[PDB]
Amino acid sequence: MSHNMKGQKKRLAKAHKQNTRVPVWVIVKTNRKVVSHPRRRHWRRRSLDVK
Amino acid sequence: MSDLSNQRKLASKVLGCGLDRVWLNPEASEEIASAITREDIRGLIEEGTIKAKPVKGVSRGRARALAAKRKYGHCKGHGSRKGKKGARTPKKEQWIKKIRALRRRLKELRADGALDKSVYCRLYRKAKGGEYRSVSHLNSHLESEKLLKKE
Amino acid sequence: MSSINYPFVTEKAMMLLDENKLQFIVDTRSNKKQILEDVEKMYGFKVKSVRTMTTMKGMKKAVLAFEEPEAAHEIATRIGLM
Amino acid sequence: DMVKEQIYTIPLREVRKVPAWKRANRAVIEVRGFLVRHMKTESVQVKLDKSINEHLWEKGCEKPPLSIRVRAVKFADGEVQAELAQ
Amino acid sequence: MSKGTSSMGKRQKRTHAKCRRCGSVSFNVHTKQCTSCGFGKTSRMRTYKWQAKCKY
RNA sequence: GGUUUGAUAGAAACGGGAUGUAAGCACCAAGGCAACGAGGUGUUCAGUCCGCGUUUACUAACCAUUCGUUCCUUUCACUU
RNA sequence: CCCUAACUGGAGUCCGGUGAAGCUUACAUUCUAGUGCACAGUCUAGAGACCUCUAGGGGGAAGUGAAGACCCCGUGGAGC
RNA sequence: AAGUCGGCUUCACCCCGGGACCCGUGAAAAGGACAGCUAAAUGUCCGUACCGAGAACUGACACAGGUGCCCCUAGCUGAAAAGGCUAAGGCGUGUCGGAGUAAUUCAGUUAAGGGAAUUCGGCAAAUUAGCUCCGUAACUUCGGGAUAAGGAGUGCCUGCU
RNA sequence: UGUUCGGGUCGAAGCAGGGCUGUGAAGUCCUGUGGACCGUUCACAAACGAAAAUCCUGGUAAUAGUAGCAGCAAAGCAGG
RNA sequence: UGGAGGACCGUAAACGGUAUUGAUCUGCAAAUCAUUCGUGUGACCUGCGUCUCGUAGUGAAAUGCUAAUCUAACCCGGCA
RNA sequence: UUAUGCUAUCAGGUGGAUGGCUCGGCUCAAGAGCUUAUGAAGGACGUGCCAAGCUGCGAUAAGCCCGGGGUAGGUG
Repeated sequence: MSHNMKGQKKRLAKAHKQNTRVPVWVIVKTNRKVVSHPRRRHWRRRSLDVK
Repeated sequence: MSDLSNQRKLASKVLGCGLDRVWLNPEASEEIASAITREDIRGLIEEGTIKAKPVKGVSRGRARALAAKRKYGHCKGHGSRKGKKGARTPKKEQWIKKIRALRRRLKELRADGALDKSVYCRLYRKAKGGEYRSVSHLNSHLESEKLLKKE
Repeated sequence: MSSINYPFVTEKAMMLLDENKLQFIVDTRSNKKQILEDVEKMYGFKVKSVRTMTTMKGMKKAVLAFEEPEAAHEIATRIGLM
Repeated sequence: DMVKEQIYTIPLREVRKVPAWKRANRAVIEVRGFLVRHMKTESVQVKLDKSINEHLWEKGCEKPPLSIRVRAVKFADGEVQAELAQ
Repeated sequence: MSKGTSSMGKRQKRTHAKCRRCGSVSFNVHTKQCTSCGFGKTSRMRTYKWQAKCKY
């Protein structure tokens, strides 16, 4: 239970909601040409350089 | 049944017991699996489908028997002693009880009038100096040398 | 600048209607005083208390407890929740 | 229905060759194979009773009995029911 | 205690925080300076000619 | 090696062995007012056990497959 | 240690699943002698050698790991 | 469903007081008390899930390391928080099977007679071991050496001082 | 690149294999595949020719279905 | 009686790291594990905070340590 | 039906060379050349109906208003 401030928690929330797959409708729109994403990650890896 | 693990965890939470204390009826498996909420788990608990198994303690009767024998003074010999004499009976505690007994005896004697102040001072210092083993020894010395103002 | 974004309609948020509380997604810049005054201006109901938390979506949620009975139901009906 | 209702004494001396902590579940397998061969059925159709499993695990995982006496019943469907016997 | 993986388990803190000015995690929490952009040291942005090669 | 024209393995019993006299019961037990009582004696060379033998088909050695034909073919010594 | 034996659990061995890395110019079933940069499975002359697979300890491949840390040299450095 | 009582003990927690040491003489400031009682209003902002580790951190890993620790830990044995056996609580969570499962190897148990002959070397292993009692040398800076050395006892039951 | 003369969806470049010529560097042609570009005369240029650098980048073998998935710590079994 | 000491024994509390020159040595680990050991009321151990650094710091001093780098760290530049 | 193999070709897999194409790069020439407290550049966070990145934008948030060109589609 490390204690974050408002901005630190906001940046963690941004990282969390960035950690999402590309939408299937986006894949359909791009015709399976944008399927990947540079901000995908896992929580148990090299940590965020955000906090 | 699918996983009853969620139901078992919720039931352990509702009963305040450990996870393995929770007993789920192996016949009412679909009845348990239908239970999703705390209220459903409480209903199963009240109707007996879910219950907390009895705690299996540690019985103490065969230690009570040994404690009774040790109170009587048995099962406590040299072959049973393993800590040092001093770890089993602290010397300050021994001295404290001895000196307090002697002091209370002298106080009661001076209160009831068997002991005047002049000899009381010397007897108190003798006791503080360890001349007397116990209240019985003190009384024996008093009766031997006639220190009590008998009447 | 309105602090109230919109009523928050999830299962737990709908559970507030039966205790006369109403949950809102609000501006994270604003505070409890601004949220209370803005809600009172918006719906004409006297607010008894405001509870606020920040989420991991970067949002701020406020549960408002009203003073008038049925005020939460009436605001939900006015919005279109009920 | 029931085809045969025979009592057996299953020897478990070959169970002792296994490493000691494996002896209980080696003896379970020995019991199942004995029943499979003597009742002339399949391994998955041999059902061992709770009494048999209790007795096999009574003294821990390392000290199963050197033999066990069981009562095995074979049915028309091929299923075998084995229980502990006095 | 080994200077390698054993001593590397004591790494539960930081010497540099996120910089307000540049966003880089380079703000020294002791010297109160950003080693990337120079915030907390100068009103200008920290730049040196040796950050590139001599253009010839 | 044996495979029902069978003692190959196992069960049962017995022989031959290992250990040391089982549990329960009765009497005694230093003593204790009694409740109890470590332990001794008899029951009892007992109780328990045998990865050895013998006797004994009581259950299991059953049911089968495969090669000894280049395979398809009628380049056939065959048959619908 | 004389001088080793038996046994216990984990590996190994055999089976199912999963599944890397390091040596490698080529060929390669070798052995003896000689020759050759004087330390050869490959050259020369002999002697052996039917192939494949499994296990096993490491004789050899001057085995692998590594531009020798010993010595010298460099009008190469560093510290003192 | 009972839900009523007594007794013992009590750490490692709370209060209070005494003594000894100096050789570090062992922080500061906010705040509070000493004059406040009544009634209304106000009390904003941030954190709050979960792991806290033989799988939620760190060491590239679901890593046998390391990472604050607790002013956290129940019964018996016992000096004890040692070791053993058990509660509560947490787990069976991180490849299986297997016919002697050969040789060999990692880690253990035991070993006739001899007892260091092994080896650079008693390396490794083995011996001793708790507590009580008796007894304890040379030498010494008089403090010690000292648990020196060397001997005896120890379980259970009955009744007691 | 300038310049001369051309080829190509009735199938260019490239690719796999082959025929012929040339001492050769190489050129040309045939078959298949491929689907839009390619040559040629005289000259002129160059980021112009690879088998090697414990070369670099990428891909991929042998090793090999091998080692490992064994001290943690007694690790599972029966029934449903 | 009293309770001093850089006193004694001792915990897989904590700290350290003797010997096995054991396991491991493409490891669980870019130095760890098991057993055996030293300190364990003090020159004690330790959290968090804070300060001292490159010809400089720190060092009960080994040229030890200063982010797996130390007889002058690391990054970039002089540098092709 | 001689296995395990060896050599050559062929078919297929893997792979991404070659060829062709290219909204990119590089160099040279000619222009043009400051901006911010009237809060710049840069960064953080937010902002899309389904939207995670980039880009734009700033709670009026892939956008709002006015004038001109353009005119039938638009919603990076």
